[PDB]
Amino acid sequence: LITHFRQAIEETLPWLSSFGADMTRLLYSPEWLETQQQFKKRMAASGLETRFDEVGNLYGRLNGTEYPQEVVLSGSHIDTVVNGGNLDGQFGALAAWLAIDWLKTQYGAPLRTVEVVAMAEEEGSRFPYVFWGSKNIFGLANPDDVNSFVDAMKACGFTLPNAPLTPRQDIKAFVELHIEQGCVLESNGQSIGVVNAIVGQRRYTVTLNGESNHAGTTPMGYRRDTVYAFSRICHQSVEKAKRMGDPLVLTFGKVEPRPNTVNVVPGKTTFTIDCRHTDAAVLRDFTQQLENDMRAICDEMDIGIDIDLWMDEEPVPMNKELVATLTELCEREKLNYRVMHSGAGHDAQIFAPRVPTCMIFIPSINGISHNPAERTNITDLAEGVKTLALMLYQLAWQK
Amino acid sequence: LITHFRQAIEETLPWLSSFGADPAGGMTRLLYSPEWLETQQQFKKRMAASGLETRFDEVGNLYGRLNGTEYPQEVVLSGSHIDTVVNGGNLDGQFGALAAWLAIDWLKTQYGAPLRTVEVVAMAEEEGSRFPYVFWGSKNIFGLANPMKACGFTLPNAPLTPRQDIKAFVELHIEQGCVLESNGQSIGVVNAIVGQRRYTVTLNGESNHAGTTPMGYRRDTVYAFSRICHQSVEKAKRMGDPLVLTFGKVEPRPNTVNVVPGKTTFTIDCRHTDAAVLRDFTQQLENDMRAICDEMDIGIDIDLWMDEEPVPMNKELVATLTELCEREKLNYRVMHSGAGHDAQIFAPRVPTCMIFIPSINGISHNPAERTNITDLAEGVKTLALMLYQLAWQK
Repeated sequence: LITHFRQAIEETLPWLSSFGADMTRLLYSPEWLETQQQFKKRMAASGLETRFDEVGNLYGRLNGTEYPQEVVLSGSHIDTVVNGGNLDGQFGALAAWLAIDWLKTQYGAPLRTVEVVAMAEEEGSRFPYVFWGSKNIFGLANPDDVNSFVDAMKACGFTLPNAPLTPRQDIKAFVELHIEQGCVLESNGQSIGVVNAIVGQRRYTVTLNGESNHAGTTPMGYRRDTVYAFSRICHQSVEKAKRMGDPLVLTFGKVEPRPNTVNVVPGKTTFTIDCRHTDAAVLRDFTQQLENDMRAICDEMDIGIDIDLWMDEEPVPMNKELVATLTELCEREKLNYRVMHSGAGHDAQIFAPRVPTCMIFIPSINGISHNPAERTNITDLAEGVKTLALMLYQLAWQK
Repeated sequence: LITHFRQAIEETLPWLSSFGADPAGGMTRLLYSPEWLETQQQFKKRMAASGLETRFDEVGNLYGRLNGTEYPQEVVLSGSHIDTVVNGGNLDGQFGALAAWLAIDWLKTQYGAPLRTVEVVAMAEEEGSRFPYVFWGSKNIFGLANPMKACGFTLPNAPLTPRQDIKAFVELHIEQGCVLESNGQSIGVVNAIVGQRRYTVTLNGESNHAGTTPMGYRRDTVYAFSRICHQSVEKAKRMGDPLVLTFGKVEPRPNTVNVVPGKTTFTIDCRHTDAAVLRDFTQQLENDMRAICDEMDIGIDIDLWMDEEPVPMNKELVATLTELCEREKLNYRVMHSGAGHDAQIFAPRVPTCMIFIPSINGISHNPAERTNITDLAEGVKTLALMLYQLAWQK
């Protein structure tokens, strides 16, 4: 079976992957449109009832025999970052079509409707808006939020309405298969990850203001080094972070000292912070423990600071029943899995609070993603498509 | 006498500091091309407007000599760079050449021709902010500058002959710092010039997604830096003055909020008066850095590009100035020069010393410079005294 999908992937991945090379493919672009048409074409061919909604999401739908009004959804976004890979997103939609097609031509029609979905867009590429696909599905969009977006959208045969769409309410389940984008699975030697939650995020822009002096003619006790200060903050905080241990992650990815010259004591320093955790309390209590440590450190060496918490998003937990059922099949079907979480946001996070959802991770070699070097061993892709085939069966082909 | 010079400066300094004023803020003289030349001309006039045998040399320095009876071939030089940076100046360099002239003038008219020849100089550039060269003025003076025309000068076909007549050089500067200032002191007896060291350490870790990659699997090149700065600094701090350690330039990569930086190139600037103490500290740092990285599996790359040894001032020239500060109830302050001046390329050839005037809030080079008008007069005074003790002394 894994050998069966390995062929299936091996012959379909390069196919769909051929729509937007140099992999790009952004929201409402020619490639975007063409890609959706070639998928819808083949989806239709294989026996599915394809369609687009007002925003451009693409659907499969193999109608169920007993609960046609109950949909067990599966898919991922089809747009990529400029020079990203062909596995992030795009693959999860492919997988969904492949599992369903095999199940279709194997146990016959489901006893409740199954539906593949190639969502419009996730991870904001082209326009200043993210999740224009999964958000419209639940009417969270509001056209009054968005090269004219309307023109791009209209060029592809779409028109943003004058108000939010009607939130779908026939979705009984949603499962997203996504590459990890990390290195936990690859490192631990595991193939499938049962993600029980999606991390929450906080992001800051903190400015340090001391005094820019001479590096030689200024004694060390007359100084107000803003880069020494940052060092103290970063060094000291990351300690507390690691002590806290997983799933907590902390970053100081960007730093801008001014003037930024060897023989001048930096007087100002604008730096950032990226903290993520699966528990909103741990996340908030911690980031605030940090905010206190920083200003404590600054009132002390007489440096003024501005803390700007511009991004603050709450964690989102995958559905418990669906996770169990998964894990149970990752057992009932002897597999090499690891119940883990997601340090990245996905379309599955928009689904979760509305309909029960769960994700399935496949390793990512070198945690590369949103980069042309992202790959995954094909038999691992096969595993992920096989694990997704097995699950959808549990949800739609079983009463 | 302080409020005598206080009127001299208050009169001379405002008009002298006018040639090359920047309406955009501060002062911009800068080497050779116009605005600099005009200044070298009017400072030659008021010089010639005295028994000063004003002249130039092969590249552009300006002199003014008060020939003396008995040892007229022994020169006592005084002055400082006439150039300045894009914005600011006003007291940097310039005030040294102006003090020397007002100190010689007053002294010469109020004491007649000296034993040894006294000389004032307005050297052409130092710390130059226009072309990739520094000390082009004093270097040529001692034939050290291995090879303008629009200003009327043709650079030599070979290194000029070294001056072999300067009996003692004395440079009066603005400290460019805040030590004298924050001590309620006016004079500084520069005993030595700090011997700088500068590195360009490059850190190579690994860029990773800020959330999908766990903490144990990371190789943060900014966490690395944070550990290296906050460790070495608390070290320099306890080593105590006059040691100074400074990480002024950092540059992580990709250096964006949600990507762990997999590379960070930072800089180091460590200074100290004793060469042995400098070397030792900075040697240990390299060890500390090299240890912290090999620990968190990050590759370093320590590039030590500037390795300058300390330039002490003539020990004798320093005692005569210190006792000079004794006879007079002078509020001096024996200290070291945290920066380099023309006096550092003189010192190794002719006995030399430096007098320090307190400075702003350490503010220097930029237009916000200023030293209390009565502290300046104190300087031009003590300079006038010392020179008297070197060309008029029996």
